[PDB]
Amino acid sequence: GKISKHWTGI
Amino acid sequence: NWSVEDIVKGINSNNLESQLQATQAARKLLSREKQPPIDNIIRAGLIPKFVSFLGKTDCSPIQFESAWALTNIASGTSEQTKAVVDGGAIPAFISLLASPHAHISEQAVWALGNIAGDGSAFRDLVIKHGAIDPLLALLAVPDLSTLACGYLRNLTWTLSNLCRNKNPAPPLDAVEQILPTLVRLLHHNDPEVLADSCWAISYLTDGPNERIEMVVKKGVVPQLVKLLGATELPIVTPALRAIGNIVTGTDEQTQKVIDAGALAVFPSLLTNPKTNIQKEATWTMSNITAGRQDQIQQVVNHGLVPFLVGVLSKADFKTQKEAAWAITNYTSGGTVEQIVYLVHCGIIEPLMNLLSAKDTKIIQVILDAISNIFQAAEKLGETEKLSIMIEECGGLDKIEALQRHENESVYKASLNLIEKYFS
Repeated sequence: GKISKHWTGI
Repeated sequence: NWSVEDIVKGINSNNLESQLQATQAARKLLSREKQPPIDNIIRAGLIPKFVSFLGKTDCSPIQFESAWALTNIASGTSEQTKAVVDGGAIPAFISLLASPHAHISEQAVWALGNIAGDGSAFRDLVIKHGAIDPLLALLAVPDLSTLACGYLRNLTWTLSNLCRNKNPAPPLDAVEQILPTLVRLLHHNDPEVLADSCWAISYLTDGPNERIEMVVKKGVVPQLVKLLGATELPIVTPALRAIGNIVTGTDEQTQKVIDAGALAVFPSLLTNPKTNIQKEATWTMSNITAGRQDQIQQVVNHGLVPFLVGVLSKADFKTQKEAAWAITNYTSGGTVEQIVYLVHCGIIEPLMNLLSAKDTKIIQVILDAISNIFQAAEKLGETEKLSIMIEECGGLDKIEALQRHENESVYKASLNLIEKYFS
């Protein structure tokens, strides 16, 4: 249905 | 990890760089696992600012950060997704699709996927804003294999959401424009792409015969049947669903499934350890036995009757319920010979044992199979011979006690069975 993203970071 | 208050400050500064640092900080907050403060970011009035940053072509980093930030907000409840859309995010995201920056284009894909995924209204609004041409252009290469894996999965998943809900179903011309690409994806080697591709097809086939037809005309049944026997549950599940939906259509459509060799896969499907697979395999079988006598004969030739007998004997109650339907359909449209064969396979005992079920619905389906079976015996004058088998197993009782029942149809058929073949 729905999906969020989460990582990276500078 | 900044506070929402500090993020507001950075975004409100008229400093592009300060805004960039505050947006990234917002993205990281909305990335937490422990309940992201989505509602606070929304109440703070940040969405319009984020949508605004999507148009800053000269600062791709803030396009990325804000796209990402918006994507996670759009991944929330309908109220939250609605907030993004209300902020004008749709046309802004479609414009990003053609970004020279893959990571930015990818976020736009992802964002639209969540927006469209909220329901048919948002799905159609995304289509009305013209998201389809740009999306399809991204997969416009000779061989899908040259695309970055993660990127291909995102597009597939987003296209899948454009195929999804049923009130109303996706626009017909939108489905036609999408099908060719969707079919290429259905033939791709990535296990995840294959899964979402199958979900998309399973959605397109959940509807009127006309809908099933446009998918069947693309020659996808053979690939579906192949995927039907994959080793990964994530692929099998949606493939079986798509197959299941197709056999609800015309007998001509069901025949395409049988010709593709689907039946040879059912011995393992009907005994699959996964309760859900078993239940949908039996459901699929009930819509196949509801076909013509020559299709019921195909069920027989592949040796699937003993398997139906088995499921009806031991399985989750919901699987057994579909089994009853399958037997009732089989008994209803089959020849006398096919029905006799059913009895020789041992359908009576397990069918009797289910008359004790506490579910009025399955009792009506079964008494119906019994009527059907006797009607066949009548043409063989062997009525009396069956009327004993049903006593043997101890069914003469259940149909007896079913006289003194409560739901009309039941004791109507119950009694009708007593006075006519028994007492």
